[PDB]
Amino acid sequence: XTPRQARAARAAXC
Ligand SMILES: *Cc1cccc(-c2cccc(C*)c2)c1
Repeated sequence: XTPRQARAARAAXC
């Protein structure tokens, strides 16, 4: 994946 999940993952490095 969702818009949040994708950004959250990006912010973490996943
Ligand atoms: C595509 C996806 C599915 C589940 C969880 C995540 C995710 C979200 C935040 C951080 C990380 C490392 C992974 C992504």
